[PDB]
Amino acid sequence: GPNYCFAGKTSSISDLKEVPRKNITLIRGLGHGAFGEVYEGQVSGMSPLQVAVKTLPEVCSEQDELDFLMEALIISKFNHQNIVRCIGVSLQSLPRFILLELMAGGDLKSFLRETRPRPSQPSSLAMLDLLHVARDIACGCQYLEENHFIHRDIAARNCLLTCPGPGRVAKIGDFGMARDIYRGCAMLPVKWMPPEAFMEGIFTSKTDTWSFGVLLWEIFSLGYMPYPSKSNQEVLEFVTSGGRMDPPKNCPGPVYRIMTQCWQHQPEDRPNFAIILERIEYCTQDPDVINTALPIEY
Ligand SMILES: CN1CCN(c2ccc(C(=O)Nc3n[nH]c4ccc(Cc5cc(F)cc(F)c5)cc34)c(NC3CCOCC3)c2)CC1
Repeated sequence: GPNYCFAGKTSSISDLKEVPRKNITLIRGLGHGAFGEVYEGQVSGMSPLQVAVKTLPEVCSEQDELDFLMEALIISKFNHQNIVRCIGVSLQSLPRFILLELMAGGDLKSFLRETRPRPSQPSSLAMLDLLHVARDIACGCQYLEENHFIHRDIAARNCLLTCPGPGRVAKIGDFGMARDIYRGCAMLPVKWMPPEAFMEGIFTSKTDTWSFGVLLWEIFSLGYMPYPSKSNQEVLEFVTSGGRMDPPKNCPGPVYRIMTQCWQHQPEDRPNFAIILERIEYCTQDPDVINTALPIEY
């Protein structure tokens, strides 16, 4: 049985909150992908608690088994409002379950794509909504940084929202990349990686800073793919040459500046998450920033 260490503390399968299987009802499928397989569920104490349920295939390898356990351990040890909570697990029944905080808004990438301003709904999103999401994720990233946990895959695809409408809170919802390393390839998130990451292969919280800058571009572009028209190798060469993305359409200069400082070639020239947060908050208070209209997609 493997042990997991976070914030100087060691835990194992024993420390996970096993919820009796009979207390868990699957309500509906939500979807599947690189994150695994997710359902809406209910937990009763006998008003039940609405949750998300990630499942482990019954037909699976033993590394698969150990992956699932590790994912459970990693999430259960995080304690932050901008990281999805783990309600508990159900590993003593088959198929195995991890019970997570339900995020009714789905993944951030799809939300931004779906909620683009249009002639029919020309004010579905405003700059302040984008800045609030950015702040939400920076806050989760600051927690990770101060706890010396390197995420390694900060991207819109790995972020979730509490709800579609006003008052949505964005949260880090996937830790698969971090789980894999705790245990180059075509699946590597190259377009989110700093130049030194392909090179001497050393990751720091400043490598997360780089990725956060790319996330920021994703947010302000309303969900576009980074480096449009470039392949992984092309991006890699472009980025290490000093090349950087243009601002997303209608991006205020102050917001773009946060991106460009996140993409400084030298790691020590890049802001930590406390500085990123300060800059986002300043942007949030500047009327010329927040009064800037997002583009209408025709
Ligand atoms: C109109 N939209 C239709 C889709 N709808 C939703 C709502 C919720 C989810 C979803 O799985 N939510 C999760 N809640 N908690 C999770 C924990 C964990 C996870 C896993 C996870 C984490 C992450 F960071 C990103 C993900 F995509 C999935 C999810 C939840 C959801 N999931 C989809 C995500 C895209 O792939 C298909 C399913 C969709 C939003 C409304």
